[PDB]
Amino acid sequence: KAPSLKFTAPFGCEIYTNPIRAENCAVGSIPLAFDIPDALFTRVSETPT
Amino acid sequence: YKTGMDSPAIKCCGSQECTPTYRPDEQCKVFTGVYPFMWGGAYCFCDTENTQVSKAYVMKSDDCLADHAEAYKAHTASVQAFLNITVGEHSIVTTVYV
Amino acid sequence: STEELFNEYKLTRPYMARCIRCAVGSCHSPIAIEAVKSDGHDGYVRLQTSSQYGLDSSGNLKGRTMRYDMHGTIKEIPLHQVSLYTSRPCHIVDGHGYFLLARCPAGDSITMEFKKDSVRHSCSVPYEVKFNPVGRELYTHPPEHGVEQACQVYAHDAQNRGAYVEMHLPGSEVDSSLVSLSGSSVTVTPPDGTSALVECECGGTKISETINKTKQFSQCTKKEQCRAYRLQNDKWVYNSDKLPKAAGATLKGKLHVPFLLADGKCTVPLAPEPMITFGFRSVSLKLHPKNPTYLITRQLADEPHYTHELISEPAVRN
Amino acid sequence: GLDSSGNLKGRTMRYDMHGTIKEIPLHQVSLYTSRPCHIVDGHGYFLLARCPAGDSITMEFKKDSVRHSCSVPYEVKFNPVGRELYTHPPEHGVEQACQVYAHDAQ
Amino acid sequence: CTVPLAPEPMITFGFRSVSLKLHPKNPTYLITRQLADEPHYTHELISEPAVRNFTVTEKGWEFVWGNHPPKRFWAQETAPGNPHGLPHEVITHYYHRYPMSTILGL
Amino acid sequence: GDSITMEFKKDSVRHSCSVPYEVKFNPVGRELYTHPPEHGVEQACQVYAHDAQ
Amino acid sequence: GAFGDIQSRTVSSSDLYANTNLVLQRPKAGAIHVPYTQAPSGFEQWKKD
Amino acid sequence: ECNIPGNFMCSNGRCIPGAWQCDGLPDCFDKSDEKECPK
Amino acid sequence: ECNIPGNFMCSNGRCIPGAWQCDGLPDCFDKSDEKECPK
Ligand SMILES: *[C@@H]1O[C@H](CO)[C@@H](O)[C@H](O)[C@H]1NC(C)=O
Ligand SMILES: *[C@@H]1O[C@H](CO)[C@@H](O)[C@H](O)[C@H]1NC(C)=O
Ligand SMILES: *[C@@H]1O[C@H](CO)[C@@H](O)[C@H](O)[C@H]1NC(C)=O
Ligand SMILES: [Ca+2]
Ligand SMILES: [Ca+2]
Repeated sequence: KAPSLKFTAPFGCEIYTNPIRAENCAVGSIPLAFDIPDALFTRVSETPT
Repeated sequence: YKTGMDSPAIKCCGSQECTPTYRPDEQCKVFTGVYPFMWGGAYCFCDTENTQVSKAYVMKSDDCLADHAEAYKAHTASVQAFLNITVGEHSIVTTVYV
Repeated sequence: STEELFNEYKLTRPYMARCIRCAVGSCHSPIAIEAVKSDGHDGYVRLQTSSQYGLDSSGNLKGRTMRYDMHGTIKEIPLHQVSLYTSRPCHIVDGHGYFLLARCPAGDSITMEFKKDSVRHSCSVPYEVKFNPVGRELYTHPPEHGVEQACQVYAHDAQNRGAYVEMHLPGSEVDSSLVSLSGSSVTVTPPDGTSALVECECGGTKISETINKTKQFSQCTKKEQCRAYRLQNDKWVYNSDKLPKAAGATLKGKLHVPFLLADGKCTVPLAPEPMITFGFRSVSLKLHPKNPTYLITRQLADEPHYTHELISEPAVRN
Repeated sequence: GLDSSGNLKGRTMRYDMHGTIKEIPLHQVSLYTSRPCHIVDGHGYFLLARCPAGDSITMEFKKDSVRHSCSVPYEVKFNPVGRELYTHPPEHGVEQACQVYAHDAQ
Repeated sequence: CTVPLAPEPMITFGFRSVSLKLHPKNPTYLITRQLADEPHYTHELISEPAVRNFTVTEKGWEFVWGNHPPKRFWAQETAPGNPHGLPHEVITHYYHRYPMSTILGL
Repeated sequence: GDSITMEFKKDSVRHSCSVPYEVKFNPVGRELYTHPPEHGVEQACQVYAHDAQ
Repeated sequence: GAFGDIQSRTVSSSDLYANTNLVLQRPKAGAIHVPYTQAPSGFEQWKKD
Repeated sequence: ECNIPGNFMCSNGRCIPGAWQCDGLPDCFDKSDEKECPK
Repeated sequence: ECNIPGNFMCSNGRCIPGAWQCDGLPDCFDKSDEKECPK
């Protein structure tokens, strides 16, 4: 049967069964976008100088 | 060698405290959450707040007295020779150093 | 004759321990083997069991029987009934107290068994058994004929001067069979001959230390709500890792053990004489081993060019 | 597992002795491959036992006469549980998932 | 099932390298991998004591030994580094830091 | 096996004796089997007759 | 696991040096026993090699 | 645990064949497999 | 010689356990281990 994919998968990818899935695969990057309303911003006059 | 293992210190419905022990390679650790069983039934009633202390140490094997290796350091060696020397029909057995 | 044969046996008493497999699953049987030594070159095994034998229940010298702790009581059966094997049946040689000397063959594990008054009981423990043949020739069994060479083997003599082990008082031995609900309350027998140590986790009375009295315990709906221990406090036990220790005190001493490893003489095979063929700056050797035999050669010069090989099949080397 | 009348008796085993059918205690029946096996349980046609590794299975029992035996060729080689190749289970270890034959008659 | 636990090896540290002292009680599978795009997966069933050396980069290296829970070790600048060291010296010290080039720039 | 052990029960402790002798029987045919198969073809061989003749 | 894991200054010396890497383990629930971890006897390994 | 499933746990924690639960034999050695047996 | 030491030599030269010397059993098979036994 040879060593399993779990042991041979690159990028330190860990393989788990039942809901077949890969975890902790350290490759690449992910862009993020944050639509935040202006209501949550705080004016400098309320913060210490 | 033989691994000397002490009898488990099982405290039922309570907690033990570990103490220093002066034995070669002596290890001791406290374990909680144990419900030991014996041939006569469950040893401890309580399911929690139970303490089982395990202690072990390393001791020489009883066979070591006869079967053992001895590590030596050697230096500055001297040679002793046994020469049969006959000088003019005088046969002798000579034990003499070199 | 002499304390070595009188034995500390009168002070000790055999005990029980857990076996990995007792046939159908694990159990707390006295047959349990604590440790096995295999240093002797002649192939004899020195097993240390949890039980003791060689002396009967009264302390009389009787090597024909063996003593085992059958749960709440102690029973004895003839030693000849006890059998053991690793790959093939072993031959029991001698025994004294906890220790057993037998001729076992090579194998991967040791199984010991004996016939009770019911279904036979057995116990297997994992231990690598591999005895080094005496000499430079690797044999399985000693030959009919050979030369005498020095070796180290386990003496069967009960004489003991060097080695000794620590034994101490056993801890409290729980026994749930002591307790029942007579009509509706906890009732515990001491029993007749043993002190009953009883303590309850629930309220009311949580300490008994009842020496000899049949007591009823209220506020205990079920017998499962109480626990009861058999205390002997009469004899010592080997410092086993499967019996819990007594917390109050550990009365201990040094007691010597039989079957000491000692120097001796062994019968070893003699490597068949090879045929020697002569030539120019060369010697031809016709090897014809009866078994795997180590060939070693060297020069007498400053450069020995030491060469060695274990050769089991006929071959001619120059 | 059941006697000639259909009563529950696991102590005995039932075998067809030519023109008649006889029964003997189960504890008398022994089997081995390289070393003697330990019978665990049984029910009807099937038998569950602890056998060691070996190249063939030999089963035998004592009749009222010369003992009878039968050997059949079958490769027996059990895969140790885990990434460590052991012969017998250790005294101590960690608990890992495995697949085993249940002895339950269910 | 109850399974044996692979004995804990001795771990020796060094420059971009980890020294592992294996001492198995029985034939135990050793498996290792890198956390990079090129795992260079290497495995071996080892039954006799032996010391093997593996190269570890800052990208990461994973270690699995028998049934012991997997452990991971990463590497970082060990020695000789890049001190001030005027003059010379630092030229060869820089050789070890950020290899695959270095000599190219010189 | 590597040796032959023979034993019998006396009126006392059982007696046994082992002698060293290489036992290794050549399987009949060009196929190396441990035990004879349930089914197969008939080939010539040389075997020890049990007949007292 | 190496030759000389158990050392004794003299045969009769009671004090001795021991380095076996002894590690105690968690016992089984419902079972009384002393679990342990130790390196194989280095004496035996040396005797083999 | 034991040989899952079927191993009826005794009072002393030993595991027995489930076919020996309430069979008229003392397999646990403390009678716990033969106590409380339904009719 | 035999398993040195302990092997009490019988009259026929057989070696027996030293614990079976003067134990009330005929282990040599010629009674020589049980003859001349001190009280
Ligand atoms: C030399 O020594 C041998 C034995 O050591 C002895 O037999 C012999 O007589 C001696 N020869 C002379 C000339 O002394
Ligand atoms: C040495 O070995 C060669 C072949 O390996 C063989 O032909 C030769 O006969 C051998 N030498 C002698 C003196 O037999
Ligand atoms: C790596 O292996 C070599 C020989 O194979 C050895 O000399 C060296 O000590 C090992 N590395 C370390 C850090 O021990
Ligand atoms: Ca039953
Ligand atoms: Ca006698």
